[PDB]
Amino acid sequence: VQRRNQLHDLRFADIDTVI
Amino acid sequence: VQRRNQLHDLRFADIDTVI
Amino acid sequence: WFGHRYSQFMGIFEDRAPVPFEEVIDKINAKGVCRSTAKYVRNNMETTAFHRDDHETDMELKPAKVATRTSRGWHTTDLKYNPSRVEAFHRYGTTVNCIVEEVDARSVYPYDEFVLATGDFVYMSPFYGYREGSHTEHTSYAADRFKQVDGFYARDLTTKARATSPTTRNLLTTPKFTVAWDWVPKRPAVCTMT
Amino acid sequence: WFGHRYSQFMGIFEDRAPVPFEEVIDKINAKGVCRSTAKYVRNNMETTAFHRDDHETDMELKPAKVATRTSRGWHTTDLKYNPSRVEAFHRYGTTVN
Repeated sequence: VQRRNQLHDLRFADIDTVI
Repeated sequence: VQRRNQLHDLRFADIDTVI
Repeated sequence: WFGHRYSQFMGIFEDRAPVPFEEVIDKINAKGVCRSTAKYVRNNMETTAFHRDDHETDMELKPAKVATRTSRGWHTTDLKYNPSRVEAFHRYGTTVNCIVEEVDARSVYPYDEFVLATGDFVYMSPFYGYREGSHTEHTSYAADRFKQVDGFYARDLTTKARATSPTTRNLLTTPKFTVAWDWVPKRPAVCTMT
Repeated sequence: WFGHRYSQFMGIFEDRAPVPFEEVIDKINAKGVCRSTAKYVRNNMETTAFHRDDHETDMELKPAKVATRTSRGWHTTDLKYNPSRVEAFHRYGTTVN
């Protein structure tokens, strides 16, 4: 559960782009 | 993990002092 | 919110910000200090937080309070900063606490990721690197989130003593923290038989 | 909060809202799209959030980024919306994914 939930931003978001 | 994370304030913060 | 004869927390926004690579090398490992400011990318925005809403200063890392069956830790601030009272007003106060924690890390086969004692996953192979074909190991992060330092000498935060033997230091900046560990070749380090 | 030469998150309120039944049937299952707005009951109040604080539109569901040993996922937005800079002000921005 921790593994799959902590992948949430890597799957559904973008952690690198700065607007 | 719960034990070590719930010690966080008792290690890195102060839970008693009132400014 | 500062009411009459009482104060109430309207909100407490709590975040964990990675320490940049240059701060880990130049400030923490070289001088045992942290910047009082946290500048990091959160929610696709560059955000900057100032401790006590003051100017940036270098603050000494001191050992954390001892806890049983707990690894070593260091931090800069032990008190939360709240804004001074102004009646009939909402005010904001920023606290920045630089925290360094030695943790145990565990990885299961095929060793494409590992976990920390805090329960945080790192989606990079423990054996990822730049040499001996370790660049083919799994990584989920961007290339600029990873750094490898050759001839790295670890300076202890408590005894202030520089390490005798150099290591190859892997540093990875996740959106919440930065994790550093010694790089070793995979084949001599792990096995599927005991 | 937009200070001078710097911006800081005063707060980030994160919530998960259920997709109404009619949206699951008529929009997601029939057309593979989601409304850009989230209307739901939270804390005994009907709350409505607009993506980017704009008018409601239909947004296509696209496959999520691949990860190892994870199941299939789809989402509409990959970027978090933050309010544009206005100096010496607190501003709010809404993201609906």
